[PDB]
Amino acid sequence: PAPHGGILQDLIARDALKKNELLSEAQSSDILVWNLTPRQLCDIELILNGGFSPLTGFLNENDYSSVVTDSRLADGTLWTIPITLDVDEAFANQIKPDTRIALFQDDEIPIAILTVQDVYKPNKTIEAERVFRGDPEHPAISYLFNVAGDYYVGGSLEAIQLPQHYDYPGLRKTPAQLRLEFQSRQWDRVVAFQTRNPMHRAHRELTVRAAREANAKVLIHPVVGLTKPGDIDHHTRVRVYQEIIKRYPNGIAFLSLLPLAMRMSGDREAVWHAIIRKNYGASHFIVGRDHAGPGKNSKGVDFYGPYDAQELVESYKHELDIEVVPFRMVTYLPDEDRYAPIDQIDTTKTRTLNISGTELRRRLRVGGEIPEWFSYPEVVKILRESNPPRPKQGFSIVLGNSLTVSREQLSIALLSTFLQFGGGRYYKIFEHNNKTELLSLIQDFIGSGSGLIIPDQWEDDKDSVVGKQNVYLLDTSSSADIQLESADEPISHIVQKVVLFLEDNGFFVF
Amino acid sequence: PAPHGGILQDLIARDALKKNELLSEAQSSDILVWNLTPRQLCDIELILNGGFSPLTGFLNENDYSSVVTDSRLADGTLWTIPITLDVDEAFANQIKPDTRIALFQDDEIPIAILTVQDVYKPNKTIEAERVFRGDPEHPAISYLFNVAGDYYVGGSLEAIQLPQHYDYPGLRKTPAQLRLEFQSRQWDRVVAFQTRNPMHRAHRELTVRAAREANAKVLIHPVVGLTKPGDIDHHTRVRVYQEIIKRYPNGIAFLSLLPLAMRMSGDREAVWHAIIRKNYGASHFIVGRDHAGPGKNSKGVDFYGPYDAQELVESYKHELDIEVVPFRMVTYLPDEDRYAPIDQIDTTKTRTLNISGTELRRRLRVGGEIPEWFSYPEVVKILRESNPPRPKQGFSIVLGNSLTVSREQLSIALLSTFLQFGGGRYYKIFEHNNKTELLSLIQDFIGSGSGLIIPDQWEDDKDSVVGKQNVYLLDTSSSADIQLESADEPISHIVQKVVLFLEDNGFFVF
Amino acid sequence: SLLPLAMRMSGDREAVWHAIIRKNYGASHFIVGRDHAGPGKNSKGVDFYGPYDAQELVESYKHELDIEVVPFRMVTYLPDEDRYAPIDQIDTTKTRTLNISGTELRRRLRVGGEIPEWFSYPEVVKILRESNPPRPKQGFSIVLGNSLTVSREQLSIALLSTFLQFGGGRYYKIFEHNNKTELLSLIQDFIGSGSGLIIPDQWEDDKDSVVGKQNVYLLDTSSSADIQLESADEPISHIVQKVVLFLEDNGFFVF
Ligand SMILES: [Ca+2]
Ligand SMILES: [Ca+2]
Ligand SMILES: [Ca+2]
Ligand SMILES: [Ca+2]
Ligand SMILES: [Ca+2]
Ligand SMILES: [Ca+2]
Ligand SMILES: [Ca+2]
Ligand SMILES: [Ca+2]
Ligand SMILES: [Mg+2]
Ligand SMILES: [Mg+2]
Ligand code: NA
Ligand code: NA
Ligand code: NA
Ligand code: NA
Ligand code: NA
Repeated sequence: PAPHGGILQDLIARDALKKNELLSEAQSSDILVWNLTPRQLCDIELILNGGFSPLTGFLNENDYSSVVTDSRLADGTLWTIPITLDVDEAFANQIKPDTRIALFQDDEIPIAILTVQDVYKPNKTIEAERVFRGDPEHPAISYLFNVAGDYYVGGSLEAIQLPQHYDYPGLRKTPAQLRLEFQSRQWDRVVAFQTRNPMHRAHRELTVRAAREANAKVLIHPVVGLTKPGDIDHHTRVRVYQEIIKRYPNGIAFLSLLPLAMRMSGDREAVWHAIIRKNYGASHFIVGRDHAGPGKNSKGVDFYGPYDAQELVESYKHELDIEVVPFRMVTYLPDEDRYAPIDQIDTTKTRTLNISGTELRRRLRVGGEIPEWFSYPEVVKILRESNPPRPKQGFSIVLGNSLTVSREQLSIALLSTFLQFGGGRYYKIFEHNNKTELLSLIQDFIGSGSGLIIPDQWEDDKDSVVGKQNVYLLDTSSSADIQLESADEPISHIVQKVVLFLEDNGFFVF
Repeated sequence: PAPHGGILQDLIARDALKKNELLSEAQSSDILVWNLTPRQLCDIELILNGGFSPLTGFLNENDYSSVVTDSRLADGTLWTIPITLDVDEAFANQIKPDTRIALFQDDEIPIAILTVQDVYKPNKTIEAERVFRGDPEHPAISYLFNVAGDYYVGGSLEAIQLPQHYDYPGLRKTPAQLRLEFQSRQWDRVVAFQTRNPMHRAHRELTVRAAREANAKVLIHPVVGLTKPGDIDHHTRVRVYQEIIKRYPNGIAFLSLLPLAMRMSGDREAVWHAIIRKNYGASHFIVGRDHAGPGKNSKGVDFYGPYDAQELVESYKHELDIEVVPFRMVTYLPDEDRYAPIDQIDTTKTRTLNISGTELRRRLRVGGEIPEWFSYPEVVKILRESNPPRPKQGFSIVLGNSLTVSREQLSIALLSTFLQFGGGRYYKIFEHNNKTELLSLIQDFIGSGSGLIIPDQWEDDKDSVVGKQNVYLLDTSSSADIQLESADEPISHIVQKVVLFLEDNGFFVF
Repeated sequence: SLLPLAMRMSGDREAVWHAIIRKNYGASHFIVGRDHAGPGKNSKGVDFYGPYDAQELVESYKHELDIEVVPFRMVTYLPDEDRYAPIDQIDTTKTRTLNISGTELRRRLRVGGEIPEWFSYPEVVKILRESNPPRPKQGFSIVLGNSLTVSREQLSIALLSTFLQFGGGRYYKIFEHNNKTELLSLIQDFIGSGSGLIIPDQWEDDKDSVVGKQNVYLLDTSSSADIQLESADEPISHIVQKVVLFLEDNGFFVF
């Protein structure tokens, strides 16, 4: 269909003949420079390549206010997520309307020149409530208060280049490029599938069925910009998508990566997704159950209703100009060796099988079997490599402050003891001396599968520097992961406590 | 047989009732303390447990001179390797005869009190020549000049405790303990096998044949103290011995670890080994081809003749009091599915198979098959775990000084590129800022299988801090491992050069 | 030994006839099954014969048959005891049993599913799979219905080129029968050989009897079509996709 607003705002194309000129200006000594943050880089790529058509810059207060309260740009164009350039006061103060500033990536690569229209301090309390529903635990609200700048700079953009990416050069198609890929294949009906997770057998099945019903080709369009905290890394996911696209009938599907920064904003995000896929050339779009939903908060309540997304999108159906295809999740029928829509089974007493996210996680943690009816083996293999089981995981044992036994001797005893076991894990007594440059390497060694023996705790104000995954405290305190009977417990007894704790937790298998 | 000199000089036993007293003295504030070096700890353990009977301390100049020139202690007792306490001038100066000094381990554990008899500066030139044959490349000569102290302190020892070891508590039998293990089994004929390497099928076969011919039981007595530079680590080797001892007929063999610091001194060392095994309770000993030989020097010449060891030991046969069993290395006969003594085959046209050390190393490097006729599969599995193949090895790419392209961008491009590949290797851009505490971690990450991207070289006087294994220099210089066509070669071309170099060297497999 | 008999599927009377024939062939004893020689149930689901009619008729003639009839004791598998036991001797005491019906066996052979050794010897199963290959190895025909107004030559060519992309080893052919019996009768021969035929036009109705219906699918707008077209002039690329996805859904193509 036609881009949202009618014209694809591909600014790279629009400004092609101004590239040298804009680059020189961006590099002039007198121009103010703002280094884009990771989320701003995702957003600016989508504005610059027309993925956010009709947007041609970051929203000034006029459009922003209208999006916050009315889900529309000031001119009435449907638009549910505010895209703004958030900066701190020190920068906002040296800015005024008409000022032209250079926007860089990594303080080295000029990306665009922004012509300032306005500078404002938005009420982040109202934004959180009106756009993200108010729950302080909502990923977007957490970001909005703890990470985002307090000042928004509205303005028009002129393109120099899209944010630099060295991985997957072939798969990161812009809207113009994707439309040409579809055109060269004579594809005029394409149904897009959104995802920020690995794809299992059920997803392959549901997308092929969607294609069959809409008489459309398939576009697997995963998000590789920012997704939900804790999600599988995009490199692992892309490997999974590259593997699964090979399981579709030849010529039915195309894989392209979307550098979007999701807000995990449920229904409003679903509408935003529909618009973006339309800009990218899709004729149809699948809106999932709890689409773009961040789950439940700490008290167990849903941030969004499971069908809020499908209902909001349905309310705007007459002006979206992209067909939404009903979501028919499928499940496996052992006795029939096939998959069927969950809305069509049971009631007649029919056996079904499924593996939840929690169960999948468990199996990967213990190195357990994962059935081919659930996920293609080549996909499972990829997931195991990126998320190895306990016998292959790294860890750290921290000698707590309470210890009065020799820390040097206890560290040496632990190292010598661990070196007896087979397995191939690399071990090291690691002294950080409370230095950030050393503390930040702890998770790097753990991520490499190594076992670190840390002779002393770091100061509390350094905690934030060390991730807590697989880090265990050996101490007398009740908070200790491995509790000592006493501060001067004999070294040989301490060693045994540690070895048995590690075995009980799967790090050692005998 | 009886210990060398007639009495087992087990000083731990002799001084049992003086332990508290010696410990208190060792901890007194006025006593001089010497912290034992790694080799001195191996030597003192053997003196203290009677393994070096008749020695009861470190050799004074009188005994030392006699050992150097006559291969005997001043009283005429056969003894071929000088065992002395080497210290630096600053320490030797505050010493005089009769002074009692405490000898510690790790500056914390009191090991013994030494009553000084003399302090002297030996002629390391004559020692190197008379004892180790003079080749500056001999492991012992290298140690003697670059590591050993220039002053020797002769003196009698009183024991507090043997050097502390937290690994393999069960297998480190002292001479008294080993003799009791043999006695409890009624073993009065025992043939000892020396080794500092993994044991393959040929070694199991040769030791069982030795047992059959000498009507003796088998003692596998591997060295776990100091061995030849570059040898497989003792933890890996001990795992191999524990696995292979299970392939002997039940009740025929016993495994015990020897904390000896070898000098790699060929024939003289072979004689020293015979004496030590006699002290440990063995009735027979196997002297190998090029026994305890460090190989060939840089010019390809042998440090020792292949039969020098067997001949020197034979010359002392009438006073050693331990029977030397002829070395009959075996080889595999495919067509007969059995092993036979190499001195009994061929001439009659007989097919044989063998795998050299170089070939074994190659196979482990590429992940190639290693036949069960050569080595038990459970042993091979252990060796692969400790020495993983290239696709599982870590590495570092160092951006050379010549580079004028952005180091930040090139590092980021390499990381993103590497993250595309499967495999499970962990990657990190590692900034050392020429700090020793960071530089020393490079081989730790490589040892954990990780891939480091290092944006700049360290200063030359820091080279010694970073091992060179799997560290590759990307630069324009002809010395570069990955040579750049020019200092400003485009980043995408540089990335491809690096990826293809890594693939060609086996780190990436597609 | 093989018996060249033409059964009538005549249940009880046939069972008696069978007893006489086996006696002629030299047997001293004969087993009369449950619903022996029974053709099953009719269209309304009623049995042509009672399950024990055969055993009862034969029993009524026992004194003049001169061949001993041995009681039929069908057995079933007891997983927990790794053995087989007479079904008339199990259960009641809560005993787990396993069995595979004819319908289930047929299903498994159609999808290429596992068939347990406790049910049938693997060498027997292998033979059955060879003679009754699973869907990815079965032949088929797609018939371009009379309703189509798109080019039949182009649509046939598009289907052939499309099918040739897929792996598998199936042989494909655009097959013109021109309503000739000598060609029509070969359709099931190609299907039986595992081949995929693309037939550009339907044959006349009075020729239907010449072509078996197994694995023959009609692409047409009519509600009777196996693969229903949205319209008579649906674009060729959309028609091709409908056909490929129908074939995949029915197991002929596996990706
Ligand atoms: Ca703030
Ligand atoms: Ca819910
Ligand atoms: Ca205490
Ligand atoms: Ca010196
Ligand atoms: Ca030689
Ligand atoms: Ca140049
Ligand atoms: Ca019935
Ligand atoms: Ca029409
Ligand atoms: Mg980009
Ligand atoms: Mg010790
Ligand atoms: Na920088
Ligand atoms: Na709701
Ligand atoms: Na210390
Ligand atoms: Na010689
Ligand atoms: Na009846």
